[PDB]
Formats: sequence, structure tokens, C-alpha cells
Amino acid sequence: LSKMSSLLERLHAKFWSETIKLVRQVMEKQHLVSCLETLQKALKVTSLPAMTDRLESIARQNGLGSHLSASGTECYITSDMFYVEVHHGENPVSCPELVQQLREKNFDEFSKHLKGLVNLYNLPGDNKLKTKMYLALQSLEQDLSKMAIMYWKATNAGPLDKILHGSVGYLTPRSGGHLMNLKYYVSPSDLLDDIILHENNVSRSLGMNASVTIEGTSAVYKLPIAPLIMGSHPVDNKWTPSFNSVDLPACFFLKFPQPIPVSRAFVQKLQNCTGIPLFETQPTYAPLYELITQFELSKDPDPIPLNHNMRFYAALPGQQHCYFLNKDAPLPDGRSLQGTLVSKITFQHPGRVPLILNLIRHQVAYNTLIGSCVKRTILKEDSPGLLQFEVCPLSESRFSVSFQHPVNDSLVCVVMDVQDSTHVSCKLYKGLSDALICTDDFIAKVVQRCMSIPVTMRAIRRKAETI
Amino acid sequence: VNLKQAILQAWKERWSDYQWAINMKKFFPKGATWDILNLADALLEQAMIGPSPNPLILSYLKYAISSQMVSYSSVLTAISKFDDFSRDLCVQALLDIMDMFCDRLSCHGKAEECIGLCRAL
Amino acid sequence: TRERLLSALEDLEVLSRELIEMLAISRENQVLELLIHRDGEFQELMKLALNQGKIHHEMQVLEKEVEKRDSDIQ
Amino acid sequence: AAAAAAAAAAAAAAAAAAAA
Amino acid sequence: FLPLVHNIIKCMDKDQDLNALKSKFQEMRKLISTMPGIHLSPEQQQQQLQSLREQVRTKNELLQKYKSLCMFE
Repeated sequence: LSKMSSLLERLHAKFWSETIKLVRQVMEKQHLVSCLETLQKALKVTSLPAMTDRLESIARQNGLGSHLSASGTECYITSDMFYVEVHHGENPVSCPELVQQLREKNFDEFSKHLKGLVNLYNLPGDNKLKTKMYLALQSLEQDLSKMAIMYWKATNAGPLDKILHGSVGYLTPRSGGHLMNLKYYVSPSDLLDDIILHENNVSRSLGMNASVTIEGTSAVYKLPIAPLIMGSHPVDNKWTPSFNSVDLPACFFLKFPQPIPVSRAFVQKLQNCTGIPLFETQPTYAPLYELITQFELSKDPDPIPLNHNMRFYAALPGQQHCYFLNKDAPLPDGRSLQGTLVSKITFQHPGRVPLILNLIRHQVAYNTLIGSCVKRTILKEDSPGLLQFEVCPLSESRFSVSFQHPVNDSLVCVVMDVQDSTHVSCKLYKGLSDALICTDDFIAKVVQRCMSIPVTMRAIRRKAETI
Repeated sequence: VNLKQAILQAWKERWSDYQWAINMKKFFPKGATWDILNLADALLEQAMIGPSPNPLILSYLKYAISSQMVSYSSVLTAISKFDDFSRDLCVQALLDIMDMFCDRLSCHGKAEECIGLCRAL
Repeated sequence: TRERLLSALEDLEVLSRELIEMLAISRENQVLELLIHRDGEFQELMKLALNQGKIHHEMQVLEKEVEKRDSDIQ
Repeated sequence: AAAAAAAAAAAAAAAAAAAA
Repeated sequence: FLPLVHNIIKCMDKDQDLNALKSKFQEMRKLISTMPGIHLSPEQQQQQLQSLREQVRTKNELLQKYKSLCMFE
């Protein structure tokens, strides 16, 4: 449309040397040109100074200072982040991640790495403390490394045990802009794909993660600037006490990529274990089952909201299931299970990080058991089957799945309590005059092998119907 | 057909207590004051199976007491036949149900119902 | 296809000149993006042109075989 | 919709294998 | 094509007429690459190729028929 009048004015131009002479006279006499250049870096052909130009464009894009010394060597330069492609330290590592991205045509991941390296050193201090602040992170990282190695000294456990129940976790050290990732949990479903063997080339995203970092806060805290574990209790870790240290206006963080919904009693348990307040302002509490459903539905997004009204449907092989997750059922205190989304847990010194993680592992395990109901499969109002189930919270870390007896007509309620990360105990609750359905250890076996409600309910139904 | 099946259908499709009352009327043409059919017994059995009572069937029983569907005598007998006593939550629910009708405890019927209220007390 | 090629040529020519000239007189992202589209489509048409050149060489060999079989028939 | 989720189907197979 | 326009923009940020006339000469080279020898739409090229393939097939089949057929014994 506008191109037609553009071609008409172009026909008027046919009816430019004077324009070049005008540009020359102005030469004898900003943002737009560089913006067009940064759009057009996509269309540059592969060549050595052109790739230097596109890397300079990445530098201008993420706010960093480019400097070439040749067509080979180009430096990205800011107050501490200084590295080349061919402050206060060497250029440490020829890291294969950045080189592997740049040897291919993967410049956006290079941009993400420079974004992460900006967000590491964007701390508010006058730059001197910044160095010391980064040093504190280094000390923390070293301590964290030792603890995982201490666990590898303790037992020669596989990576799965290192994830599920060990100290720290599967620990990927930092490399470029990617900060240090602890994998504290991987579910029995998310372990499997479409039956994964878990050998030490395990994926970064294969589970639930938490990245450790430093961040400037509004308060002042005392953090170590030295590797705090010089002496190690041979099966534990043991920390020499503080001061060294200095009172940086910052704190260590465990940032989760996807915010975890946690209950109120979790908030008090973690503020007891840490000592530092978690929610600086008090947030707006919500029922946990809303947050669990928003978490599980916002895993795989679609533009249509499900409009569930807490009545989820499950299409299974030899069965069809319905679930009522039943928020606002009152606890013994008289209130529903109220929780909020946590994303950043602040700790001061690294000895807290196993205990903190055990708490989060507990919480994440509980969410997976309530995560298995939240599905998008709509087998709406099918007259065959639709075994109508209910989930209610009797307490923190306990819940109950209530459902019709497969033989008789009284209710049967299976109460599940999540003791630890991989241990959930189960009790069948039955009328005094009913049929034998299952033993509790069978329910514990199916739960710990699958970590999903509907699979255990089908196991209950099938082992009832064989008898 | 049975009272257990009607209460259990009332649990399956979520029925509010008044819709439960209407559909309970419709399932049974003879009311038989609902105590010949032992409404309080079936509601207490299928409410007190878990460690904690499901609030749906307790809401059904509290409506069936507050509205005068079920006499106090059948409720007090069905409360008396529970024991177990290892669960404090079911016992607290039974004491709230007793907190509803006690101090009122007024039969308005035949004298045999009053004798039944005496034995039930 | 020559008409579409030449129209893309002259359009690219004088509209890119317009973009250069408005840069020069300043010291227009939409007509920029359309120039990007014209450049890509022109390169795609040049690839189709080289493919049709291969097709025409095949056709020349094939019609030589046609004339040889015609001479055998006659 | 009206389809068993593939991940759920795999978990069902694993559960069936356990305890024969 | 377009990286020369990029160099003209880069020169404008630096400051010229040389690369502009080189772009004009590049469009003259574009005319020379419009010369080749193809003009029909590629559908018409496909039609011509298929018709000529059928022609060579039927002529070879006729000549093979008269290779095999002897009117005399």
C-alpha cells in the first residue's frame, strides 16, 4: 500500500547524483543507521570481518563494549566481564559452550550468555565491593563443589540418587553466563521420555532446577569471602565459623526458573531454617490447589483457559477418571491450605543449602502428587465409567483420595502422607463390612514407582477386580 | 434404590444440600419420616470412613437435622454406635452435631418418640 | 519470468536509492523491511532462474535427439 | 482430548510390570 | 546486493559516491544476468519438457516397431 506511493515517488526520482553531492556537501559541513544495521546483521553472508561486525552488533545490543585488535581477536569489555574470541583475574576457561555456539550459527545463545554475564555483575555497589561480592560467590561455589564431592566420597551413588536424595544435588558448575544449577528433584514421569538411562551426560532441563547466585538486597548481611570448608568431617561437611567476612549489602539466592507454590507452614519452616525473612512484604495468600493447577496448566500453555472449576478429567487405558481437587476444604485450624509462589530463597552461608533443599524437595514432591490430576483431556460427561474421585487436604503433607468401592457401595478413602522426597506412605480406609481391595504396601509401591495419583488408582481398581 | 446409593450419587455429582433434599424426596415416595429408612445411620457411615469426615456428607446431615427431616433420637442412636475413638476429628465432628440439637431436644410427636428420645439421651 | 525479474530489479534499485537518499537528507523502518523482503524474493527468483537455465540446457539436448529421430523417420 | 497421554501410558506399563 | 548498501550506510556514518555508482554498475550486471535465455513461466517449461519427452518416446517406439516388423517374410 505505502510501497505503491513509494514506487510512484521512485518514478518521480526516475524523472541521485545530486543527492550524493548533497551528502558530500554535508560531509564538508546516529541511532537509525545502527538500528538498520542490527536488523540487517541477519542478512550478512558468512565471512571473517562480517562475523566480527555481527559480534560487535551483539556487543551494542547487550550494552557491552567491543574492541577488535584484528580480524581474529575481539574483546568484550566491561568493569569485570572481560573476554575475547580469537578484570582482576585471568581469562579462565576456553569454555566449550560459547565456542560451540559460535562455531555454529547460534548467535542468539551468545547474546543470552552476555545477558547472563551482565546480570552477574550488575550489582549496585561502587565496583570495589562488586569484586569482593563476586569473590563471595566464588567462595560459596567452592564450598558447594566440595559438598557434592563429599557425597561422592560418601557413597558412589549414581546421578539419580545425587538428584533425588543426596546433599546439594546434581551440581553443574558455572560456565559462561549460565550460573550454577542444582537439580534437586526429577519426577518418575519426567525422568522417562516417551525410559531414560541416567548416565552423566544428563540434560540441564531434565528435572526441577534451582540456580544459585548473589544479589544485592536492601538490607546488609555478613557473607564469607574465603573458602569456608578448610576442614572436612569425613562423612559430613564442617564449617569453620565466620570472620573471613564483610558486611556486603547483598545476600545469596536460590532462584528458581519456575516459581514453586508453597504452603504457609513451609514459609515458617524455611524462615526458621534460614533466619532471613522470605517475603519482604507479606504477599496475597491463595489456596494451594489453585496455584498447583496454575503451575501444571501453565507448563504447556494454550490460548484457551480450561475453565475447570476444579473438576479435571483423565483419559486412561482401561479406565476413565474424574477428579475434584477440593480447595477450601478446611484444615484442623479452620483455614484452607493457603500458599504463595516462591521464586527466590535467600540464604547467608552454604551450610543451610542442604536443609533448605530438603524442604523444597518435600514441597515439590507433594506438588507432583497433586500435579497428576491437573490435565487438559476433556472426555466431558461420558456415561461409561467416569469413576468420580476427590482429593482433600487433611493436613500439611497429607491428603486423601476418596472414591467409591469397586465392589460394594460405601466410600473408600486412601490417605497419602509424603514423609520424604521419594517416600510416601499410604493407608486404605474402608468400611468394616467391605471387600478386600489392596494392601497398603502395594499402594506405597505404586506411588513411589510412578508419583501419580491416576496410575495408583488404576492399580487399586485392577487389583480389586482380579480378586 | 438403597440409601447408600442415593447418598453416594449425591457425593458423585456435587449436590448442594437443598438439591440433595429435593432429590432425596424424589428418590423415595414414602418419606417414612426418614428414620424408618435410617438416614442418620447411612450418612454417618459414609461420612466417618476417612480419618477426617468429608464435609459434603456432614453438610447433608447438618441440614437434615436443622431442617427437621431426621428426628433427634435416630441421630443420637447413630452417634452412640460409632466409638472407634482413635480419630479426634470424627469425634469433634460428632460433638458439633450434638452441639446443634442439644439444649433444644424437643420431640413433638407420639409418646413412643419421647421414650425413644429418653433412651437416646 | 524475465518481467518479474526485471520488475524486482528496478523496484529494488530506485527504492533502495530512496532509502539511501532519506538517510542522506536526514544527515523509515517499514520500507526498510519491505526492501529486505524484495531482496530475499529477488534472490529466490535468481535461484529459480539458474534452475530454469538447467532445464533449458536439458531441452536443447532433448530437441537435438528429436531432430535425429525425425531424420531417421524421413 | 479423549486420548491417553503418552507419558501416562508409559508409566502405566511400568506400574503393571512391578509386582508381576 | 544488500551488503553494499550496508557499506554505503556505514560510510554515511563515517562521513561515498564511488560505491553508489558501483551499485549502479551492479544493476547493469543484473541486466546482463537477466539476458541468459529463459522467459516462460516454469509451468510452461514443465509442459515443454513433458511434451518433448513424449515425442522422443513415441518416435523411438515407432522406429522400434519398424525395426521388428518385416512386411515380407
